[PDB]
Amino acid sequence: MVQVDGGRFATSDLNDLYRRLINRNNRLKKLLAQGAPEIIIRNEKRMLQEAVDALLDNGRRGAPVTNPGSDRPLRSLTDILSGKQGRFRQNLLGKRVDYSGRSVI
Amino acid sequence: KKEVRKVRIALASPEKIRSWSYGEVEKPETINYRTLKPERDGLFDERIFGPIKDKSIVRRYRMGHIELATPAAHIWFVK
Amino acid sequence: MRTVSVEAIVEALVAEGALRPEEIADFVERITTL
Amino acid sequence: GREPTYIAQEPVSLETPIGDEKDSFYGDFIPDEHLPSPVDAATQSLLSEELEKALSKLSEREAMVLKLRKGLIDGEEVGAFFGVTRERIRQIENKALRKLKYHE
Amino acid sequence: AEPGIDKLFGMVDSKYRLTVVVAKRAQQLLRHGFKNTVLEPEERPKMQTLEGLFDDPNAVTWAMKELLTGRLVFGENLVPEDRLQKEMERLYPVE
Amino acid sequence: MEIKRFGRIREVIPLPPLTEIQVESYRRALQADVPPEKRENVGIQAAFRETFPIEEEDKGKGGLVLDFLEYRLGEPPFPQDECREKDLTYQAPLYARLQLIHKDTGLIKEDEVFLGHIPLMTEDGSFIINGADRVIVSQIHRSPGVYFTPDPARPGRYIASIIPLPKRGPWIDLEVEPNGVVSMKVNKRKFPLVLLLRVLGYDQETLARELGAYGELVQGLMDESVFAMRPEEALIRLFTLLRPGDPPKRDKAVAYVYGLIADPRRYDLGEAGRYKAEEKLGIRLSGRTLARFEDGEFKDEVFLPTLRYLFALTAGVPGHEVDDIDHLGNRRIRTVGELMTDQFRVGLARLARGVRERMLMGSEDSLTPAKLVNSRPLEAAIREFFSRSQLSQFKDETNPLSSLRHKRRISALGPGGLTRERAGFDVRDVHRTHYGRICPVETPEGANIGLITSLAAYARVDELGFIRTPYRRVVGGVVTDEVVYMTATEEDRYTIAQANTPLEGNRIAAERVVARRKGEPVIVSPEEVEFMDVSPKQVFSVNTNLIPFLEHDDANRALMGSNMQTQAVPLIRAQAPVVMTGLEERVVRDSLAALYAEEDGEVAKVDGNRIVVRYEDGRLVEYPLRRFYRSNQGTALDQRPRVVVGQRVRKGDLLADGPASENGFLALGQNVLVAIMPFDGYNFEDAIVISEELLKRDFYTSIHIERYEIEARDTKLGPERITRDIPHLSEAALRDLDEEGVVRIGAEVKPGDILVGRTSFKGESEPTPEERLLRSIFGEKARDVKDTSLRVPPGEGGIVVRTVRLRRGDPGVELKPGVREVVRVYVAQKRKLQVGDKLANRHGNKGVVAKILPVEDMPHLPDGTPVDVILNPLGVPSRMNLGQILETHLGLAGYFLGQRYISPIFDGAKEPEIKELLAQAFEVYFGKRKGEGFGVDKREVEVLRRAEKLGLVTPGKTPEEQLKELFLQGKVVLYDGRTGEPIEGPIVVGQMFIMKLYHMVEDKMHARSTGPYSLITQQPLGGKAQFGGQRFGEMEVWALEAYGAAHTLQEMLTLKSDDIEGRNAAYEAIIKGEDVPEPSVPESFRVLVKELQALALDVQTLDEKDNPVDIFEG
Repeated sequence: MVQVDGGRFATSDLNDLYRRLINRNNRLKKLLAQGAPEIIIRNEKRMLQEAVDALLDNGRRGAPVTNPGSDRPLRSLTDILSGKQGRFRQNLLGKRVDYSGRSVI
Repeated sequence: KKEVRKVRIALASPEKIRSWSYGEVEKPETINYRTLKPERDGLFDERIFGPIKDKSIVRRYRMGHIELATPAAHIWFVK
Repeated sequence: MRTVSVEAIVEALVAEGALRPEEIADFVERITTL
Repeated sequence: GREPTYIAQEPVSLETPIGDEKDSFYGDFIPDEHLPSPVDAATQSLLSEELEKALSKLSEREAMVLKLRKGLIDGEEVGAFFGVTRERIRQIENKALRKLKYHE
Repeated sequence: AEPGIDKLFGMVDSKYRLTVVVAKRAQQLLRHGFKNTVLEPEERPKMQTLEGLFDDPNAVTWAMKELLTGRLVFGENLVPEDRLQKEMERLYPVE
Repeated sequence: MEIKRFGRIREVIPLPPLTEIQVESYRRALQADVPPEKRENVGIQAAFRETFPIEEEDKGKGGLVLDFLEYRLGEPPFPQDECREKDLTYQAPLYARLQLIHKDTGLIKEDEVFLGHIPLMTEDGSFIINGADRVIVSQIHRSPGVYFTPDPARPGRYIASIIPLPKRGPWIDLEVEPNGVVSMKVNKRKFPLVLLLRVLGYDQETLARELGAYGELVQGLMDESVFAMRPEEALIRLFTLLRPGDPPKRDKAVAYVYGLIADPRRYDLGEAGRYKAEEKLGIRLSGRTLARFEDGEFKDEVFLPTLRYLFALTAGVPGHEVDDIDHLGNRRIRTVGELMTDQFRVGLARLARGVRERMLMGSEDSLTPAKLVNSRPLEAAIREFFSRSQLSQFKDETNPLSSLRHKRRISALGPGGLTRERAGFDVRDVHRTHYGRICPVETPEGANIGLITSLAAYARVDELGFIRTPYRRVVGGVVTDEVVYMTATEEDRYTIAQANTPLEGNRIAAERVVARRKGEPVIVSPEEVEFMDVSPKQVFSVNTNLIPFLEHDDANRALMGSNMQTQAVPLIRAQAPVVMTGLEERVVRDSLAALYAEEDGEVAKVDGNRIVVRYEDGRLVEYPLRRFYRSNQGTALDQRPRVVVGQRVRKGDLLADGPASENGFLALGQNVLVAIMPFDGYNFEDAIVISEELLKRDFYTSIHIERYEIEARDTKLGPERITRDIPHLSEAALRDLDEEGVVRIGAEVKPGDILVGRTSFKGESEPTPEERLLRSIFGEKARDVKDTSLRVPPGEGGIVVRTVRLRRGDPGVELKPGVREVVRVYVAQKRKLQVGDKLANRHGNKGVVAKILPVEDMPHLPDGTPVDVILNPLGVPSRMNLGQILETHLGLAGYFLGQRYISPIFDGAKEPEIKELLAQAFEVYFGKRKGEGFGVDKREVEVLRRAEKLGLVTPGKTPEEQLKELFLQGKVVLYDGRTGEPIEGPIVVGQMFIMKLYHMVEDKMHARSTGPYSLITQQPLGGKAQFGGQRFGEMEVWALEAYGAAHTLQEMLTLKSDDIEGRNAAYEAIIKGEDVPEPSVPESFRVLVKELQALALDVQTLDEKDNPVDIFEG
């Protein structure tokens, strides 16, 4: 998480997926202490599995979005280990290189 | 000092998952706008992960853990 | 926390040869606000 | 039809295909400003302790009116006053800082 | 090409083994000073703008001179690795 | 310079104004200059009438009748340069006349509602959009008609196709399946077509007798006579086939649309879609679809002849009608006006979708304006098109020819999704119909072959999107001075003869004539000849038509000549070709590069800034010059006055040259004295060798201007300020900044100097709790401010030539939110030719300058004249382009005759003509040297010795007669300049037209040691005074793997940019004098563990024996 044009930030989507789960898990805790009407506790547990499935792997159940403007799947722990660059492929695929140059020949 | 000839992937017991971690992420608190500094026990804690201050390497290598109240499935093994 | 400045990142993007200063400009312009 | 004259904005994610809807992610073009981030801890450590020094060496009814107005929650001076005229608070406020700034 | 490469390829069972020998010799020929050498009496590599390669321009080239004479020994498990490093530093100064 | 032109083919009619495809189309699309009273409506006014009867009738309360009267534009907001300084669009406001009726008394008409701005076209044919000039390409697609395809899957019969577009129409297919059911495929449905004919009123007793008499196959029609005994009951019967659960009683519902109103229409009543089925089948078509509104029961104008012509084809010969897809009478070109109107109507029905919902929430009568009209749907729909469509793109204005070629492109990759990058094979090939209509040369190399191709010189687009080439009629055997532009299909009806056909005024001469019927090459007699070409120029594009001896050039290296003239950079000492084609004064006319007198008159004033002339009619006009304007890709486009005060002029005469114009002629390069011979490995493969005399004479110098820009944005931290007192700057670093912080005009700026000084407050915020008190304690505004100026990047700049301040109190500028001011600085460079730059002739001879010899040591003639350029003859035989060889010979004669030549493209210079001009030349190259007192050189005779041994001179003659024999063959005795010894054989030299391409070596060279590194990926990037790295790709990894470069490869992947600990140790140890250690552990390996570890995967690392190994360094 970074601080961009003085007052603007940039966020890895994992961080909002991790916050979502801290949300759901903490509300589940407080809903057990403050009385457990079942169908309520069950909604919250459903929400908890849904937010674990979220930060682990999106697009397997319909994707969770950031706001009503960038309706584009948040990048999950599964996205980072596959796909266009990922972790496995990008090392094989080739990186930029410090001591290098071009010119015409 | 010793060489790395083999790598193995296994399933990690939650007792393991607690071992690799240094402390639990408590609150859904990233950082506040007033002070660009880690909030109370949040995703970017320094006690848990390491100092953002000078290197930045111990911080990209120390993990935290979340303590679920009800278990949830690793969707990989479901879908 | 951690700091950054967009003006130098944009010039780097323009040098990197991704698209023309037109597309990068539209990008920084959507970056600015809505 | 106009957009006129006279701490709130919404985050853009880190990974977004820039350019001709290509393979780049937006974190890829961010270089950095510095690693250590000095004058933070060593400054506030001086900053805070040398505050309370002069802050207590004049009257607490003087120095704390602004210590906590400009520093604790909000701001104001239409109600800065714990019960005096809006004119004497401006009086004692300014006069407080002045003997606080330089002592004759 | 490079002086007497054909002779160096013949010295080794493996093309690539020459490389490692050259490299590892170059490393010590820099690390434990430069006086590690076996050939430094008379005519050993030279340069221009003066004649000045008798101290320290190109260590890898040196190693290829040195290996071009029977003065050096190369092989799989010659001496225990650890007393190798202890005896090199211990015998030669410059640190 | 006298000009002699070669060959006489009386090219009866001139070139069409080459920009008309853009100008005249966008004129048709916007009937702006003519009153709304005027009858014709196509384009903008038709886009209204299509949507504009707006009928919400009765779903609870109705009476919405809002309908069209007038529209007008009138006034653009700002001038054009204005629109370019300030990043503005060059628009006009579109606001139309409106009246909305009620179910009750009255009708509240409001006059104007400026529902959106609409951009305008300049007189040269380009758009200004975001402050940048911009060009709308054309498009090609299948023209909307009735087509008949041979059955792809089933070998032996055919399938029909009725194709409407805009895609708002339904595609339909008429595959006559096996067993005889006349099937019919709509939207993947299929069923006997008879179900539809009976919805049209066709009873089955007339269907067989009067349509299907000649074919017995009509018995495949009447099979289901059980369903086709009932007329309107078959409409409900057909309604069954769509199944969302419709109400079967709604009668005209679905057949309203593929009846009249919105689905298969073509632009207008007349010839918009009617020509495309009237010619292929039936006789007429009607209103623009298969409609009845006045009676309720439906008439078809189409289905009967469509199936009737699927009979006439499946059996016998009416003609043998079949339809070819790629024929240019059955594919259609979409100009700029249509494209905008297409998008304008989609933007007009996004408004109609809104006026409907504002009819429900409306109050009773208070509606007239913006309660129905907002610009949002139209304004955004036009803005999307010009600014981010696939067919809008920066004006390729490297030189005049570059932009003219660009406005006259034709693309196949339409933004609607016409053709995509995957398919190529038959799509890209040249078809017979491209003859006279599309250049077989202009297409670019690589991926976009055949897809993007420019239209022919004489070709033009008629009232519908068809390309139409001219031909001239011949009456029996008598050729006329009367020309007919013909459709591609209409072309095929006739015998067309070839333009190189002998004449006697009006008669054919040879009984044995070359002529084309439809596509085939046919040899014919004078009587059969029905038409003839106008000129050989009508076959190729404008660029391909500037190559002088194209006739002698392979088609393959001919497109390389054509495409490179685009890349010609304007040279300060610019020059017209020594041997032209003829179009080089017509190109600088039609592109508005230059400035020509409007009438006859006299010149009154000539600055370098402006020209002033006094015409006959009494006018005294002031023409201001474009002084040093930057182009879109860096080249310098200025005008230069070429007349004097008191000089009379004629109408059309030239007053000022454009950027690449020499005295009215297209000047893309320069005429150098070239010797074509090898040299000491310096002109290897396609390299070039240069005489330093060029740089002295400053011929290959070209000005270039870059543009640097900064904003003084407004920030949380406090406002940024364009000022001179930057904190941590030496006084020497500020010597050239004015008191405001802007670099002064006329100062040489080197990479790293300051252009405009900017200072911003220290980041991380305004810390209210404590600092807010300090602000009152300590002299307020005594905060801290850092340096965030603008500096010449790596690469370079030049000398500052112009600045632009757009300051607050904004006097006509649209500064972005939070933008306080903006400041620009223009820097310029006289860029001489340098080793590495790229050069090429018109014939397609790529080449980089590889060596700049001093004049002393390079080949020269007997008189001490050296040659200027040394081309390797090994570039000629593979690349079949002998045209450059003729340009050299003819250029050799023109150099001692002091004259230039025009060899028309295929009516060119023949060898005898060239020879006798060379014979004329040599009596000057050498006739004079006899008189000055000098005979033949002992070296000249040593070469004539070997010459006759090589068979180039006939022995026994005198040296003079031999040298003339040897001259006529283009070759001369040449002496190596560094030994003075003769070249041992003769060598051809002469004048060749060579030019300097956009690929110089300033954009090109980069060198990176160390520098910035990205954040999520740690590989590096360029910035303050550092370049980026080069990408070491996967194939480059296979390379090092194919050697033993294990350490070299790991460096590429570890210490170069990716592994932080590794590279830091790597550079610190280089400053030490140490060797670089590899890891440690690698960054990729530790990250892939913990990043896998983020998912609950236990990944361990193991020893040789299975044992735990901690890879995180304690």
